[PDB]
Amino acid sequence: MDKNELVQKAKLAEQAERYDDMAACMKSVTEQGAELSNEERNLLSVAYKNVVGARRSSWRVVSSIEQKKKQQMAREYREKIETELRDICNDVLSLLEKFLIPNASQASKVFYLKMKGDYYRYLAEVAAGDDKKGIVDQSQQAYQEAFEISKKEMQPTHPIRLGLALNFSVFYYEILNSPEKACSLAKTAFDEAIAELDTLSEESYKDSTLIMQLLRDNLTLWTS
Amino acid sequence: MDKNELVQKAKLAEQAERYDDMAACMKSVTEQGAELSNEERNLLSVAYKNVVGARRSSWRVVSSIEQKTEGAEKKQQMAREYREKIETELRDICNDVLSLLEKFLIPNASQAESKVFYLKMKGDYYRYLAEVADDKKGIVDQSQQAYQEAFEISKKEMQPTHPIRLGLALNFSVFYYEILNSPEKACSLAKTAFDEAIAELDTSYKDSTLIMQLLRDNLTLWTS
Amino acid sequence: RRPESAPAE
Amino acid sequence: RRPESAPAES
Repeated sequence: MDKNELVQKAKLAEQAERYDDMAACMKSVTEQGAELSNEERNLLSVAYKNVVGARRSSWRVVSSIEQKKKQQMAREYREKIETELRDICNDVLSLLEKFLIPNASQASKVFYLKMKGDYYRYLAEVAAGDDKKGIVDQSQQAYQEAFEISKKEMQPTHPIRLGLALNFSVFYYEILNSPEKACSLAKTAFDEAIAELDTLSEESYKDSTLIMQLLRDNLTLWTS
Repeated sequence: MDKNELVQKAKLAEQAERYDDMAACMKSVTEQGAELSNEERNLLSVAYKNVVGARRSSWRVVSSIEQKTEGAEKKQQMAREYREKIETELRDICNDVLSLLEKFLIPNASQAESKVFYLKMKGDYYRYLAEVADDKKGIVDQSQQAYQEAFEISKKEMQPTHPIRLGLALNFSVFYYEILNSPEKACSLAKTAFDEAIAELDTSYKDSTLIMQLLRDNLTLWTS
Repeated sequence: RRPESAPAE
Repeated sequence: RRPESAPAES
């Protein structure tokens, strides 16, 4: 199908909150092999974040219940939701590895690296045995790559740079049990954004300040 | 076809907000032939109200988009076709529930409570078809006919403060207002239901105040 | 403005 | 008590 058709259909789905339809559109677009526009990048991001978001939410409820036929029912329901979660993550991580990251021609890089970090972090939330160590290392490596590029190429107020720090902070806190590092990374990103608030443009303003608020909320929670 | 298993799973599905799963479970507590407790029918109702509710929400959104394209033919046609797809889902969900009501739930009802509950439910699911429907007259007539019978029964066999009684008056009044474009009748139906309940409350209980409050809220809307 | 209908009890 | 992460779009 035509890129333009798929993109218009994705935008319709987004408004309708039909994220499975939305992600199906954006998977097909990405698979055409051309670089995504900024608009298409956000479409992809929103669609997959809500598709996996649903499973994340459900998984947290059911595993909390498991932690309290029998307990078995919960366990089996948890495992089915897990399967779904992982297949969504595995799709995203395949799209990033097969198309998006290799053809990102601008500092796009990032994002897709951030995204790679996030979907591996979502796998790490649920990973149990053999492969968890590898999953967590992939998540760390992608975030670090993205982090290093972002420091070279973007102001400290740039929305994708702040969003990356935020998520990387959460990775350190939640996946790597590294609350010192999480707080230091959050605090630095926040303070550097403040110091250089004069660099924040009108078109980025609202997003960057919302992420700044989120950095501040986590820092509060982690020090509380 | 496990029995109480299918119900505890319906309950897990509810807590997980996986309403498609929940509705498959409850539908099997129904396609068997046995009748339903107060709990199990509320489960059926919750599952299906959320399943149809998602299509209802999306359907309103794409129809609005289909009306607001600035004669953008290609955008409008794509919006029309998507609404048609959502419309098929929505109609199939209604048809399912109406099938369970017609073949299993209404025939096995017994107590007036349940007959009024199910007939109200039948009113509801035909109303939702009326929202999107040359088969319009007919769908609208089945809705009316089911609400009327439920109303007649409720008048004779239920206290005015009964929440099933109130919820039927509320939804029947909505049917008049929204589907039959009959504000005066809708207001008279809700006002009378409210008036009889409040008089009883000096002369059926936990949720009486909640539904009464929805009647008063609509009454405020319609008369301002 | 749409009216409110009954909740699923 | 779970922390916040970044919004989906930039």
